[PDB]
Amino acid sequence: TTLLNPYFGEFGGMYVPQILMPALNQLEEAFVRAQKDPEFQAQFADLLKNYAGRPTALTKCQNITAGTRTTLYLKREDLLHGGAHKTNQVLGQALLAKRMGKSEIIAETGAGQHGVASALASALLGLKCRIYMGAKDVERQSPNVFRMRLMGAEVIPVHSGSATLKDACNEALRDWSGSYETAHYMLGTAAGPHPYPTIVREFQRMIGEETKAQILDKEGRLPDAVIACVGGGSNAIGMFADFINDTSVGLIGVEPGGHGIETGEHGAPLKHGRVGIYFGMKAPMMQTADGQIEESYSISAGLDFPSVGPQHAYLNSIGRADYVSITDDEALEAFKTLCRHEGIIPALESSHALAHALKMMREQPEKEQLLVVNLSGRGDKDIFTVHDILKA
Amino acid sequence: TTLLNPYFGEFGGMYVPQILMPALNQLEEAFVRAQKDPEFQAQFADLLKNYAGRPTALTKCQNITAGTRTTLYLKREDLLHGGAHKTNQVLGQALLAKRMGKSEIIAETGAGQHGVASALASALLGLKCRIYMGAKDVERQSPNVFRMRLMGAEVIPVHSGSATLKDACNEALRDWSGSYETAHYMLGTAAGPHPYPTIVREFQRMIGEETKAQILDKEGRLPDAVIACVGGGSNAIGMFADFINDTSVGLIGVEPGGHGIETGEHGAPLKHGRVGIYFGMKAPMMQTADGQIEESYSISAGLDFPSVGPQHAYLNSIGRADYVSITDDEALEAFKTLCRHEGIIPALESSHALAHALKMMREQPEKEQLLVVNLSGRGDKDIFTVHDILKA
Amino acid sequence: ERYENLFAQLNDRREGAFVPFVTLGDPGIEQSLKIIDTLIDAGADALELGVPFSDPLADGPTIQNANLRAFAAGVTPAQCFEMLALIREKHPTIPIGLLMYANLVFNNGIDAFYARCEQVGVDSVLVADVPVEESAPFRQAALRHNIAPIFICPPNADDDLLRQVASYGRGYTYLLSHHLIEKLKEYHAAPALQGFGISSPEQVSAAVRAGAAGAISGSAIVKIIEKNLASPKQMLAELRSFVSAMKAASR
Amino acid sequence: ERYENLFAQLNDRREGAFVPFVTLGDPGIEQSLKIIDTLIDAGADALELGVPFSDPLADGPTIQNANLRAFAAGVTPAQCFEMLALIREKHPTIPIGLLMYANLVFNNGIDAFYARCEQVGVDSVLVADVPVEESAPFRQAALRHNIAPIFICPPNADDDLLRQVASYGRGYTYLLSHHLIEKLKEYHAAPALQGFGISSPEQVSAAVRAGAAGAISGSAIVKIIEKNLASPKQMLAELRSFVSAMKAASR
Ligand SMILES: Cc1ncc(COP(=O)(O)O)c(CN[C@@H](CO)C(=O)O)c1O
Ligand SMILES: Cc1ncc(COP(=O)(O)O)c(CN[C@@H](CO)C(=O)O)c1O
Ligand SMILES: O=C(NCCOP(=O)(O)O)c1ccc(OC(F)(F)F)cc1
Ligand SMILES: O=C(NCCOP(=O)(O)O)c1ccc(OC(F)(F)F)cc1
Ligand code: NA
Ligand code: NA
Repeated sequence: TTLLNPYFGEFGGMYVPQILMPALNQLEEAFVRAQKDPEFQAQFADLLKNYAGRPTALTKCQNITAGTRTTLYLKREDLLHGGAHKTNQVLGQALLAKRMGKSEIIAETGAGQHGVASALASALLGLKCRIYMGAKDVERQSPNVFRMRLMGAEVIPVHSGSATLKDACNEALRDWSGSYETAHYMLGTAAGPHPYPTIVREFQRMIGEETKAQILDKEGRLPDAVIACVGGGSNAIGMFADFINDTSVGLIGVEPGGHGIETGEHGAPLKHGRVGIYFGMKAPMMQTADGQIEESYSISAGLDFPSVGPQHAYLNSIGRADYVSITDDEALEAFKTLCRHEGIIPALESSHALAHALKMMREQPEKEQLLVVNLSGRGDKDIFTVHDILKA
Repeated sequence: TTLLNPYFGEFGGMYVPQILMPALNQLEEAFVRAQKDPEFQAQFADLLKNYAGRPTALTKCQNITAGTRTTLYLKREDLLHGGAHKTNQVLGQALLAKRMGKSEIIAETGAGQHGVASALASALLGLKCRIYMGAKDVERQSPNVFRMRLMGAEVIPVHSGSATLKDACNEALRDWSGSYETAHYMLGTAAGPHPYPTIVREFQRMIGEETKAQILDKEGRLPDAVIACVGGGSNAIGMFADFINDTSVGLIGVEPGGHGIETGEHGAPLKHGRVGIYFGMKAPMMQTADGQIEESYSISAGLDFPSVGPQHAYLNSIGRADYVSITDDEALEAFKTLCRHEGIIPALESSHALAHALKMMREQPEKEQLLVVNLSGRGDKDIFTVHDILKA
Repeated sequence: ERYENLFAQLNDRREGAFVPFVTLGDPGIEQSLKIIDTLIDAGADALELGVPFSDPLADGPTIQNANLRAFAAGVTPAQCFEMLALIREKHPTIPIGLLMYANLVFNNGIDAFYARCEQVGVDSVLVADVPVEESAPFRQAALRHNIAPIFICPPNADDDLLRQVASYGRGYTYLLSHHLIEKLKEYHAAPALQGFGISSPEQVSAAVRAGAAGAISGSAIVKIIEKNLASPKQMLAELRSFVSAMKAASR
Repeated sequence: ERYENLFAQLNDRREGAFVPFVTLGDPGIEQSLKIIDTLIDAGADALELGVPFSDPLADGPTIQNANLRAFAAGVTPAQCFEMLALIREKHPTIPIGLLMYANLVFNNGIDAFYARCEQVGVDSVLVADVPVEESAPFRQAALRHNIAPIFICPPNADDDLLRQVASYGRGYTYLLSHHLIEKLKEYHAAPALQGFGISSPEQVSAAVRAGAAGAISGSAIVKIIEKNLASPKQMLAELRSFVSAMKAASR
């Protein structure tokens, strides 16, 4: 039994070894209590404002939409301390860990952005941070690995399996199964077993709440659509949440199309995968015909989660949200375009969301539409990757 | 003749070839008019808020001051779009360029931070940006050079002289002397010929204005001292400005001590140089006994300007502000300490200011003092440098 | 049915059961089939067999590598079921239990999975990542195909869970490594088999004395396999000596 | 005094003055002294000499390199003054003007600098980065030591500036490369010498026709030096041919 519904339609659940259920139940109870605690909310708000820098700006991008009837705003999570939206929820989860009397933090990371966020939050709040990262990702994310260590976190390479994010996820779970007594597993996306999809959404909900207040102030109306990239689903559900009940507002999630859906080398399980059970949840996933879990390919390291948050799968099924895909090349073009025309270097993850907004504009230039793209992070971290590519 | 005083005591002036005086006079007039134009102020405020992300947070650093009677706040210019305070004034200067009907931008840069700021501002405002950088700096700042090009700016390597910042400064002036008709020289610090020291201060003054409002709101009183690093003097005068008339508030500028003042390898002309005339101004400088201009050495690339803003030299002379120096090693320790205890990666430039605040605290642990350090920028750009060092 | 008969026969002999675990196809189909026959000939009262899975988030390093080795051999679920059919055709009474990960059971349909288990002769299925809270579809499909759904009784459990495991479990209750054993019997739970960390004969005797119907050992078994990869014969020899020792302790 | 006598003598001959510019010590002390003597023997009416400075922000590539070459030779201001003393001791009437950068004049004291100029025999000093607006201390010190302060009359100037340059300048007015020339004469300004970009004899004749007292040429001179670095003799030969040609045009 649980206090909150672990499912979003058929998706979600708590598919973890019996040994980990007490940890999940404890976390859910702590979360529910924290949500009704004015003191907890005050502390969380204080950190978000005075440490992280909230609220983040809502920038109107006038140059890129010239010659069309599209008005585009960018929610600037790239300006948040750390460089990405990941910081919002790690601060909340860190406070939850402390509320439960835990002194250690376990985190998984692929691109390293959530890892850095977990490390900085742990440094600030006096938590012993342990981070698992696929050996293959460690090798290609030396900068982030150093930042994590600089901030006092222990980075542990995972050589098992494909040595990537999914393998790091498994390692985190196996560790937590025998340490939940003193350590909290700070999951980095809106996926995994209940209560994580719910907690991450609630601790990222300020993205959409701020966007709504800001767009009403600037345009006097709600957007026609809000657009966000979808790796695990946290930045997107953070943007979508406050708009779910505003039926006139379209919710568009963008999965990575990699080299193209038809090549099989992509990371779009929601629309091109098959439902399965892994990482503690029932959700669409990248898997073989036999049922073995596969990796998600994308030029962007952050859209590597081989599955997707259960709430996104649910919103898709009932038609509330629409999901599409953007290829490596389309993301690269959007990245270059924003740099040159707005002076903003977007994360390659976020570039997928921008690329789709640009498509909506370009395909129907005379269609009047107010769009908001969630700029989940800055792309200073992708400068080298983009360089190697263009140079090639 | 001029509209405003080109001097701060004996320091300052307009020591440029006769050919460039009309450009300076035009700029001063445009600046004076812009300052009394509500429309210009509204536009500048709009960009600062909705594009750059102002106001920036004022973070209380509780972990680092544990066990002492020092309360330390960090003004978070590291959270500004671009990663440093440089963005504030480039937006203002870019608007000034447009106000004068100029379509091109000329900028000089050493570390590349001002260059990136100039490039992003030019991309946003539709200006053709040309940036001069010492060939030696271009070689060690490949990332920033690529960011500038990604944002559409033309980066021009300067091989003359020592091939560093001072040489880039000369090249910018020689270019502007024959193009001021269509191009504006966006100087990157509070130095150079009048009206630049004044314009840069005024376009950076919001740092101190915000800090005052924020500290009064949080502590109910003004700081005992505000501390900032001094390369050319822009981030420091931006912080100092609004506090100059608050006599109880100490103003402490920190110059780079490099390997130590006694080694001669430093960048502290204000307290260890000799007054001279160069780069259009009369100010203290790094120069040989014969009068040849020398370079400023520091582990931080941003504290490389071989002279210092004339207003700082003046404030020092009358005793309103005090200037000190911090060595490479002291800055490195401060950098590591902030990362590990507050989860913030500071620029190595800013680390000099933090290092002095830490010294003030550590030397007299039981002295009750409220300090504010200007965190001029983030240090993601210095990760590799710090790595190579610690690894060595 | 086979678990029922086994425990009844073991009870009439006042002895516990020793159940070894191994990954199917590790280090290869042929050698695995030989390993399994050796374990049986050595004294194994029952078998727990794992189907290679990409992300065994419930297994330590030893078994993680067993799966790695199995995959290196190209082992697939379909082949595992062919092996199971063969094993049953050779050994008609030994209880055979599978250790599965949820996606392999859910993949082509839960009912279909248990139906396949019944056709090849499997006796029980323990799905590692399916807590009692999410077990409904699984134990229902298991029961419909005469397969015993195995549940894990953790050490950090409580009365509520004990009652659930007792009413939902069949074949045997997987007791993670006394008082719980008594409670299970009080609630008519399936015979308890202690697992996790069992690597010595004394541990097997200890379990039986505590009131458990037997003990399960895997990593200790798998370690023998990995440390004799280059010596197929020696591997079997060592396996026989280990199982015989562990089995002897159950008497 | 020397400029006064020169222009008076050149006026009685209805001819303009040709003034070459070179960097002191470029490419070396010895060769520079020889270059200077060649320029004089070739027809130079006066000389404009630069003192090597670290940051010549008012010079193009050609002269930037002249300074670079001078520094490579270890040339210093003190040595430049020793050279100047020698040059004057050999040539008593030729006007000698210096092209300086403000810090070299300000370094050891402005008054001291002009006093040194007077003692070695210098006739004028043009400080590149000191506009009329900041010139007070400099022209005052110049006048106290009988040194002519040279001012630049830019093409983008106006009446106000013309009046200032006319009243503050001495020796000759440096006219950056007609109407201005007339205004200067109207305001009793020092004879005008056109500079910047003068590299051909026709330009020299053109300047004199416009009403200028002569023309100054530097880069064209320096280019001959840099293109004959490996041929000291040829360098001088070329210099002589160039100066003679440019001088001939002033007649
Ligand atoms: C800027 C940015 N935008 C988007 C995403 C995708 O995740 P989300 O779908 O949870 O929002 C990431 C994820 N990053 C994950 C997966 O690699 C991490 O461990 O750092 C990101 O860093
Ligand atoms: C974060 C940060 N903090 C401090 C400074 C020093 O300059 P300031 O004294 O003008 O404030 C710089 C300067 N950077 C100059 C000089 O190299 C540039 O061209 O980018 C900086 O980038
Ligand atoms: O029996 C199996 N374990 C073999 C491990 O070797 P050993 O340490 O001797 O049991 C075994 C049993 C249950 C299981 O799922 C979960 F972890 F969730 F409980 C995983 C492996
Ligand atoms: O006479 C000198 N110029 C030599 C350059 O060669 P040329 O092009 O032939 O004059 C000369 C004169 C003035 C000067 O300062 C400033 F630029 F500010 F006016 C710099 C060089
Ligand atoms: Na995904
Ligand atoms: Na300096």
